[PDB]
Amino acid sequence: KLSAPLDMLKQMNESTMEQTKLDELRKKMSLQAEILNKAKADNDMFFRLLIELMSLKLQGELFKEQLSKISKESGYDSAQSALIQATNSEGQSPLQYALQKQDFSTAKYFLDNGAKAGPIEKAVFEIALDSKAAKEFGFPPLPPEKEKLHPVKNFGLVLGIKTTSVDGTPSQFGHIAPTYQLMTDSVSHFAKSHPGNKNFQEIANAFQFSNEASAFKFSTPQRNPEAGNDLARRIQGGELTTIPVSCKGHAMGLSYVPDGPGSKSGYLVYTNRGLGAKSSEHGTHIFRIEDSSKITPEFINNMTSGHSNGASHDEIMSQIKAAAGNKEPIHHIKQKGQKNDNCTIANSKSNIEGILLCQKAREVGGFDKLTESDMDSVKKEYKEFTKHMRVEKVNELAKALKENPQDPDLNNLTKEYLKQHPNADPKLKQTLETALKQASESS
Ligand SMILES: [Cl-]
Repeated sequence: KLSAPLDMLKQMNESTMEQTKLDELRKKMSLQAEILNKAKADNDMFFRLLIELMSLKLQGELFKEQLSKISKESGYDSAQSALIQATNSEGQSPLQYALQKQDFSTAKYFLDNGAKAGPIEKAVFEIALDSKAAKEFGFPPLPPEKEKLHPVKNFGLVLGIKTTSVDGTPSQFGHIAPTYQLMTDSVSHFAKSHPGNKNFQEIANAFQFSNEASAFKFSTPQRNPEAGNDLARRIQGGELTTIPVSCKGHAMGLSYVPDGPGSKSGYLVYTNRGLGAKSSEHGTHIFRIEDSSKITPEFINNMTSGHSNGASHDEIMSQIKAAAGNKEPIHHIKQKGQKNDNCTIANSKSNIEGILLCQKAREVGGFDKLTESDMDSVKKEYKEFTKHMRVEKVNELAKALKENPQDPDLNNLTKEYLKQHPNADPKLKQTLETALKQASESS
C-alpha cells in the first residue's frame, strides 16, 4: 500500500540524531553493560546471527523474538543495546547494513527495536533510496534539490576530510552522478593544464565519453541500454574506455585500456579499496584481455546499473571475472583501504594508476617488459596527478572560505583538514591557515 514507506520515512526522521548524541547514548549503554559485569559483547558473532536471521525472512513477532534471542546470545543486554552498539568489521551499524543491502523491511524492524539514525545511516539511506528496490517498496523519488554535491562532500571526498555539516550531512557517501562529474572535471583540468601529457589526454577523453554516455541521475544511469552499446563499441574500436561500476551502496573502479587503435586486445583494470574486498586485495587489479568481445553491452549496462538493480558485490565481481575469461590478474597495485564510505572518488581515482600502468606497459611493448624505472615513473606520474587535484581543491576551499568567511561548514572543513592532515605539504597548510585567520578578521 502506502503505509509501509510513509511509516519508514517517519520513523527514520524521528530516530535521527547528531553524531555526538548517538556516541553519548552508546557510552551510556556501555556504562550499563559494565555495571552489569556480564559476558562481553561479540559484534562479529552478532552480525553472523543477524545475517542468518534476516535470511529466514520472518514476520514481525518472530523477527523481534529472534532478534532479542540472538542479541542475548552475543552478550548484549537487549536487542536495543545491540542495535545501538554493534558494528561489523566494515564499521556499519545493523541499520546501516540493512539500508545498504536495500533491505527496507529489515531496517524498519530495526527501527521498531530501537535502532537510531546517525548521519551515516541517513546518508546510506539517501543513497539506497535511488534504487529499483526503493521504488518497489513505495518510496517517492529523491527531491531534485539533493542532486547537487554538498560542499562538505565536495571537499571531504577529495581532500579526505572527515566531518559533518551543520545540517547533518556527513562528508562520506555520495551519489555517482555528481562525484563522477567531479572526477571527469578533475581529469580534464589536469589534461588542460598539461596538454603535452598524451596519457592524460586519452584519460580525460575516456572520462568525458563515459560521463556523457552513462547519463547518471543520482545513482541510476538514464541511458540503459544505449550507454552499454556506446561503451562496448568504443571498446571494440580500440579506445580507452572507463566503466562506471557499482553494487548495492558501493562504487568501484573499472576501465579498459586497449593495445592500440582498432586492436582487439588490452587490459581490464578493476579497483576496490573498500567494502567487498579483502584487506590484502585492497587496490587495483589488472586483467589481460586478449579478446575484448566478451566485454558485452549487457555487461557494461549491468556494471553501470549495479547499485540501482540491487546487484550484490559478488554478482558484479563474477561478471567482471567472466568478462576477463576467469583468469587471474597479472598485476596488483596495493592501495590503502577505505571504510565507511562508498568510495565514489577513491576507487575511480585509484583506477587511474592502473590505467597509467597499462599505458606504460603498452609503451614498452608488454607487461613482461616493464622495468623498475617504468613502474616508478608511472607511480610518480599518478602522484603528480593526485597532488594537482589536492592543490586545486585546497585553493578552492581557501577561496570559498574568504568569499564566505562566516560559513560554519567552510570554516569547520578548513579546521578539520588542518587538524587531520598535519603532515600535508606546508604551503597548503599555510594557505588554509591564512584563509582561517582572514575568515576571523571579519569580526
Ligand atoms: Cl556480495
